[PDB]
Amino acid sequence: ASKVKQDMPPPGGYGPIDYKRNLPRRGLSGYSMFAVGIGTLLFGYWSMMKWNRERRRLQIEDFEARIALMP
Amino acid sequence: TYKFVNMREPSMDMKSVTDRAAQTLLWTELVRGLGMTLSYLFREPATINYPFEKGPLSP
Ligand SMILES: CCCCCCCC/C=C\CCCCCCCC(=O)O[C@H](COC(=O)CCCCCCC/C=C/CCCCCCCC)COP(=O)(O)OCCN
Repeated sequence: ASKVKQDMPPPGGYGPIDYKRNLPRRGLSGYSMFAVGIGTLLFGYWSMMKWNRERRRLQIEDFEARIALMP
Repeated sequence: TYKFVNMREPSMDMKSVTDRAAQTLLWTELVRGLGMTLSYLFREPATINYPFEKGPLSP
């Protein structure tokens, strides 16, 4: 009492197979990206402004010490 | 039936133009490809340790 056994799909078939493209958006807006860039530029400019003014004062102090020693 | 693989035209609204300009100036799709390669870096390699491991075979 043996029945035919063969490679067949299961009853009801197989599940759906995805084949469509699935490239998502996954990104901010151009406006927001440009805003972030401008903001970091401005923060950097402000920090460099203060630091370079301080460096100019330090250079003036060193030059004054040299002038005092020069004679 | 058939389908067109490249037949779409971009939207010309100011938001879309700015988004494309940001993609041009800020290399968005290039960074996306970088992210894909990094994802593969943190995945597990598919290499078997031959000759101590052998690939599958059949009768
Ligand atoms: C307050 C006022 C401030 C004023 C300053 C405002 C500036 C800020 C906004 C402007 C910034 C623009 C960014 C400048 C760089 C743009 C370069 C560019 O031209 O973009 C690409 C060109 O650049 C490229 O294509 C890159 C190709 C090579 C990419 C391979 C490596 C890049 C991926 C690695 C990411 C690099 C991350 C840099 C990290 C630096 C760390 C020190 C355009 O070329 P095409 O798309 O071919 O079209 C032009 C003709 N139709």
